[PDB]
Amino acid sequence: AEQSEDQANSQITVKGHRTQKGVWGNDAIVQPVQTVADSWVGANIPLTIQHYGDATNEGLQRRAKFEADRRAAESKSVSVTVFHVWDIGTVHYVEIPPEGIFDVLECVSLTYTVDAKSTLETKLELAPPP
Amino acid sequence: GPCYNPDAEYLPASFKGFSFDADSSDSDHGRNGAEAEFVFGERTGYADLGIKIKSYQLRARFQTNDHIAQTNAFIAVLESPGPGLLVHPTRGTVFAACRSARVTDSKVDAAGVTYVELDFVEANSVLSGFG
Repeated sequence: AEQSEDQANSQITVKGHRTQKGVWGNDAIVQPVQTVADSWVGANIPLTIQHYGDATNEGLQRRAKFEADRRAAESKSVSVTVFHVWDIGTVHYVEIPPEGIFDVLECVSLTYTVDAKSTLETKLELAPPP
Repeated sequence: GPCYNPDAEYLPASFKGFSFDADSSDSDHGRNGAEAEFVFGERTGYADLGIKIKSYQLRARFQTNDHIAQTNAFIAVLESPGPGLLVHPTRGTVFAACRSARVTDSKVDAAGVTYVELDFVEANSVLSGFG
């Protein structure tokens, strides 16, 4: 398990421009902005990921939350190798007390390996319990 | 046999023209191939991939009031460039190339005799521009 801190971000500000029909000037150059926050990281690690289509309030916040789930899901990566060989999006309860995991996690990856000698093992990469 | 004449049945050893008397004669013939072990199966595979390169192993003795000079001449011949024609005592004439020659020689333990452990390899030319 590795929950680093170089790939997190407190405030994600999404800006852009409005691409609707008729909308021009301020309502298409000035207004569109949004500031979503992840009240788990810590100090002010700001950011600004700009938008590239029809910047609506919902569009802004949604791109924002998408990346705020990417960075989140990269800030606790749990690679486990299990024994014998259905989890591409499955959630499981995982218990690793020594590193303080008592939580429900989503498997992002799944790798079955084999080799007639010493193998048959499955490697899972999991998803953080924010 | 009862009347097996040894020195009329083994060929006198000699490498690259320089003759010597051998005390042993080995060889490492063979044939190399793959071995398939398909998973979860009561079956096996084999695929013959060619001929295994031969190697010969001999042990020379020098027991004469001039074994030092003979040993030094033999050393000078063995380190001459390129492969040469070898007369293996029990396999006849081959083209071999020296690979190692250990020369053991004690003084206050066994003075007078010198033993040499030789290791040759089957050596054929190719041509120059890959065939």
